[PDB]
Amino acid sequence: YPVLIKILIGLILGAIVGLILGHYGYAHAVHTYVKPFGDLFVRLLKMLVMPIVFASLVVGAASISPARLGRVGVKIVVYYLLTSAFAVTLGIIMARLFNPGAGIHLAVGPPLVHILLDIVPTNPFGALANGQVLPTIFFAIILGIAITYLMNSENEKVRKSAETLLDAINGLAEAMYKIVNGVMQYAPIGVFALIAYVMAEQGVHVVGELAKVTAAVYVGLTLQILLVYFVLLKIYGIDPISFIKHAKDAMLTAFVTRSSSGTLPVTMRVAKEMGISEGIYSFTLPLGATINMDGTALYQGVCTFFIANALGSHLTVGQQLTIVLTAVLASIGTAGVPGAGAIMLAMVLHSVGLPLTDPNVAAAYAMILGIDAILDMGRTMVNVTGDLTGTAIVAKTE
Amino acid sequence: YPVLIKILIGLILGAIVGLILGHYGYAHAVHTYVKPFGDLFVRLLKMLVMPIVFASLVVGAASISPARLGRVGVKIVVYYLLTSAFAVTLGIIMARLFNPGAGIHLAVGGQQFPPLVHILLDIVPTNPFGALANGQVLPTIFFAIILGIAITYLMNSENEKVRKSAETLLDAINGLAEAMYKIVNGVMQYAPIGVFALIAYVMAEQGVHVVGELAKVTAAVYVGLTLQILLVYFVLLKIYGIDPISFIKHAKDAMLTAFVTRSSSGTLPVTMRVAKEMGISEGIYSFTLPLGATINMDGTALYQGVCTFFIANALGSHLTVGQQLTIVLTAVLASIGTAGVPGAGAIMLAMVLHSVGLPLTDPNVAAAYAMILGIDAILDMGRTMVNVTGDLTGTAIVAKTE
Amino acid sequence: YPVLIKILIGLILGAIVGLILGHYGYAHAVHTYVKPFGDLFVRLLKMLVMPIVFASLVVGAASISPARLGRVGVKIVVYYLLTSAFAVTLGIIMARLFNPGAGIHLAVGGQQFQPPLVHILLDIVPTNPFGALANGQVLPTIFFAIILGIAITYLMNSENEKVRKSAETLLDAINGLAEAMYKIVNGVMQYAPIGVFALIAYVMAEQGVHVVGELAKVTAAVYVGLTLQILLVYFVLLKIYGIDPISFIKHAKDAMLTAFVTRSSSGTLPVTMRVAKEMGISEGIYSFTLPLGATINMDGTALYQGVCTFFIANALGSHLTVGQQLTIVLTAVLASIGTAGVPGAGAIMLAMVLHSVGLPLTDPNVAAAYAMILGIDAILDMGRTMVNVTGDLTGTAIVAKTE
Ligand SMILES: N[C@@H](CC(=O)O)C(=O)O
Ligand SMILES: N[C@@H](CC(=O)O)C(=O)O
Ligand SMILES: N[C@@H](CC(=O)O)C(=O)O
Repeated sequence: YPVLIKILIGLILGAIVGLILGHYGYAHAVHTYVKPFGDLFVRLLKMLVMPIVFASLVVGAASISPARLGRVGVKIVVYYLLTSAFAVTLGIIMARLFNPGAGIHLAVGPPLVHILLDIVPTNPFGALANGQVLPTIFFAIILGIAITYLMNSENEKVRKSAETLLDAINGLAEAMYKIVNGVMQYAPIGVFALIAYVMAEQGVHVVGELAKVTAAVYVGLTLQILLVYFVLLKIYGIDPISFIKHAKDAMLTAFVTRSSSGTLPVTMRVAKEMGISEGIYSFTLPLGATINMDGTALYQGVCTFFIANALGSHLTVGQQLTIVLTAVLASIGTAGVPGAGAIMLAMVLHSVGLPLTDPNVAAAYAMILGIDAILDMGRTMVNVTGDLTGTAIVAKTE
Repeated sequence: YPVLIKILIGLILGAIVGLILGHYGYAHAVHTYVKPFGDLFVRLLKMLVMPIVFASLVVGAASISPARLGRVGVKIVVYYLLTSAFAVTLGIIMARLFNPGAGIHLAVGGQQFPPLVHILLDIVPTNPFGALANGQVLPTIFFAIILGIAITYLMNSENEKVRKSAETLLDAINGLAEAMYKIVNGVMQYAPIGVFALIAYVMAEQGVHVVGELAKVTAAVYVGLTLQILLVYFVLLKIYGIDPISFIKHAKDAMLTAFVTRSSSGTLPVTMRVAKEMGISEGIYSFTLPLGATINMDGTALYQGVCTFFIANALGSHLTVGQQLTIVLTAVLASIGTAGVPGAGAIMLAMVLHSVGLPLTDPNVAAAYAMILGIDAILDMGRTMVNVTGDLTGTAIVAKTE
Repeated sequence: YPVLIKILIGLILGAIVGLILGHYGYAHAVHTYVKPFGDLFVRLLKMLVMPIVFASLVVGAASISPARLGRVGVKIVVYYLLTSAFAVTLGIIMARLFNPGAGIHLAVGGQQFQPPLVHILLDIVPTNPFGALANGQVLPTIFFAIILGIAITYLMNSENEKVRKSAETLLDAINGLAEAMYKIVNGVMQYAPIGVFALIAYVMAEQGVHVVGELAKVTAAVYVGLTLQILLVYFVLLKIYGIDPISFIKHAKDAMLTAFVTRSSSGTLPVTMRVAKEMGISEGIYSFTLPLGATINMDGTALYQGVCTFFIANALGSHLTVGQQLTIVLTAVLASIGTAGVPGAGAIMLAMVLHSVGLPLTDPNVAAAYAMILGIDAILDMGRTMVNVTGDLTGTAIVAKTE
């Protein structure tokens, strides 16, 4: 086989092979035969997430405890908020440029505090065994700091055993990085199969008003990359073209998997092999995979308008900053799983005063939901790109 | 900030600030705003339990396998049974002294609804990873000992490759164990806020209900819990030559945590660090302390003795002029059966009631039992603190014998 | 105490003490008193499975990555398929020799109820290795343990020696745990005599006092087929490969007896792996082939199902197709692979081979005869499981000597 631009060869062919097959009613032919090969690829990547996230972040607390972590924390969080606040606003502009909703809608027919407290796991083993990335992040930092403190103990028996544990954890972290290299050998077949399904199932439904909303989303996602990331990398001195060259693997994976969390092992390997320290990326990237959802903010901003246009609400000629605010909250609230943005979109809809209980909102929401995997691909790719852009920026600041 | 007597400054202030706010109907205000801070403290301690308990016991199986473990096991178990058997008897006396139940258990209508061998067999885990991932302190204890013993045997093998790789594993386990202790030092900095907020809740909620006959039962419990410490612990430590006043000085942190948390199990990280930092060997404390967090419930045994009487007095049963040793026996059984979670003693009280012959099906027993349950957290605090103190006392005594 | 033939002293005594007690209506006396001591034994062995399987296979990827694992894999899989294909055919021959089903399956009324294949192959790759470990799940663990071990070997040859040190550290700790579990199975086998005694004591005093008449005919059919699987297949196949069959039994005694009395192929795994270790097989071979065999290679199940399909077909008077009973041969292989290392699943997986011959559990006379077999299932499971485990060791030994 040639280079690993065979992902592109599988992507273009898979889009064509898919899109054609689904038009001829063979949606279930692709699902029953091609999709399992795409699922295996996701299966392999999900596997690596839990070890790689924990193990790299424990070794991630090699760097200065007060600063770095403290500084990099505030830095990355401030970055994350501002990018998501910009992302929805850009989606609003796209939903005022394109006007997705002339026709009358088809046919008819969490305690917050108890979320913050849930960042602290009550069983680190239980958290590890149950996915649960955010609680793992917390424990891994707390452990990693403790180990560093133990290594400066006057007692050299504690210093030995603390260094021992840290190595064994590092060995495991380093092992998962060697595996993501290997799992990327299957990627072209996995990529091929994954867009093959989405095109041959939801792609043959991107017609009419649904094409208008998808056009509004994707051009907003393109303008997110160019107007925000490409600009923001340029101001920070980091070459935007060398950035995409290095981030190509994680972007394509994020686009195809639609799982920000599932793309994490290949995102962290990209950050490793672009010369960022485990001190920065072991913290920023998993956090970004749960908290920074830029393409979701844009997706929600342009979808709140879709429904409000499809019902004929004026969308408050003034107070659509309620969307902007709430879409940031929804972005953070959104999971790194490959569907949650459409589910979380419900929260920004009740913010604008149109609940899914009114059967005509539900009618238009069900119409958006039919092409969600199409919208998810580009949205997720931007979600991951936002994470890497933020990491690269903050890693240069430090 | 001053010293870590800011726990006391946070305890007194919290009990006052709570007590007042709850009297003025702001029980839900405290619950929505103050309680989460006390919950964070609990979250943080719960976090450390599983790793600290497993890892320290594996390293704790450094001591002599046949003895220590063997000898220490029998010693602590014999100790645990006797303290508990005393604790109930002391609670019976307190319930004959104070007479909690002159009035007829008023309203009626608000009712409530283990195979023993399939309990012993459950000490052996079928999946140690599963055990660790699922709480389950007891099966973990079992496995951690078996592993730690296997490691010691492995290090004395003629094959030095097996010796090197075993010694490696033991260190990494110790590294983790040691790391968790460093963390409990950190999480204790939050303790004052955590304490403040936790009594702020209980006082502002069930405290403003400790009135009348419920005050009489509370008095009887607490004076019993006081008399457990002085008559049993302070005496038993004194006879074993360990200084009782130097004992409390060291146990201050664990005792206060246990009281405020009400989780015997959740207080374990701070109890074990108190055992470490009073110079007991991991060989002893890594075994006796988590075991005592599940098997040794002294303050529960007392609570159950005095509450069996409250109910029997509220219904006017004679509480068998003679055979209330059935309580004494069954309360020990209930104590052992009780969990280190912060409610179970009230739940387990049901077992000693059916022993005396008054089930929760009779809706007048159920009426009295529901009244006790209304001030349970108030009773749970003192009860849990005494629960944990018994663990340390036992460890100190047994450690000194060995 | 004497030697570790105290297992036999406990087995013989337990079979007798049981068989007597269950005849005198004390089935529940044995269950409530003797069975917990047998259960403790099982409990203890189950405990070691997950750590020993994971850790030994990670260290097991010490051997050559492309070959060994690749070669041993194809070899053992090919071995497994051919032994299972022969096993059912042998059971067919036993079910034609003995004729289990002359009387009409009397009593009607005790009915039972009526996996997506691709969504099984994909499940071999775990989405959370910790979850996998914490949930039993031997097969996803096998996949991850290999991938991890191979990654470590690659990491130790890296030009960066910080990555080489930390990787060697991890490998050692894992080996430390692997080795620890082996020392433990040495100990848990001291309890085995009491465990064995109590376990057959139950089965004999409960299902043994029911092995009478037609059910004794079907039991006789099974056990003579299991014996001929040992003598005609294993004893022969070891002899062709040069490995001494009598020295093989001498060493495999501990794993065989355990497997027999436990009926859990998976639960016998620590004692099967320690037998393979102390007969001098490399962890590269046995740490891969034995846990795979305890999930894929069910030879005694294949035989059990072949002879049980015939039992129900004879009981209903179906001619069992004078020609196409290779449908059973094929499907019993698939049912063997499908069968779990749990101590009862072979009777449950027998339902699949019955629908392959066209006689479902919905028909109230099939469900009557199936429930009759089910009543003596543990008697059949003992010999079946022991042969299941024997097949794993035989293959491991043959494939190890090939490599
Ligand atoms: N697929 C997105 C979530 C979403 O669809 O909003 C992600 O994981 O980033
Ligand atoms: N919460 C107490 C048990 C009880 O309430 O009886 C403890 O764990 O010590
Ligand atoms: N108990 C058997 C399975 C079966 O009953 O077929 C085994 O694991 O080997």
